[PDB]
Amino acid sequence: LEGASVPVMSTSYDVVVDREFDELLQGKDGLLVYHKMLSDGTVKNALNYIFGRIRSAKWYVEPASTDPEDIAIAAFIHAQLGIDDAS
Amino acid sequence: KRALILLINHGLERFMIGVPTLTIPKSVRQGTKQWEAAKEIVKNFVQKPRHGIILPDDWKFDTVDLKSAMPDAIPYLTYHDAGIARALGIDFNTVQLNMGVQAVNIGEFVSL
Repeated sequence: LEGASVPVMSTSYDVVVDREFDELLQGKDGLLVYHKMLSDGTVKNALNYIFGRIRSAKWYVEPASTDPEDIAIAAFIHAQLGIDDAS
Repeated sequence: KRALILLINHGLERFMIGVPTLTIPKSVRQGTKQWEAAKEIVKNFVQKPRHGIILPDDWKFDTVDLKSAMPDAIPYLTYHDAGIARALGIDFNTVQLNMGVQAVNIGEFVSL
């Protein structure tokens, strides 16, 4: 084939514009509501539990193959990220 | 929680001793001996509720009938206390707030 002749189209319709239909949550005004919901006990509790459980996932870099070049670049980007806590 | 504690402190003074009311004729005005006697009757109803009430045949001593029982504000107190302890991110067993709700069966891979 030549290539993608089909563009990435919007999710918009006459009322629903960019995955949203409420005018209060339409533009950056929805970001105000999303920021004000951080003042909830339930919301902040669930976010603290979920994000703390993400931060203790025991991540590890998996290389491509057993070749020493793949292990070398895997240890390289492991040193770049620092999966072990500090660097 | 603080506003609800002050509402309970204003509500118990009504529902536990009862606010007194007293109707006198218009002949008695302020600063008179009958006015001081009515003050003494109300103060004795509040403070020393054993001297009793002795009235002339015109005065009608009464308590103001609120005509409703006091609503139970204990669930609202436990709700806001649960809100505080939930916002702090701690279970209700370590801080002593487990009140009639079920204990944790197995839990998840970790706790809260």
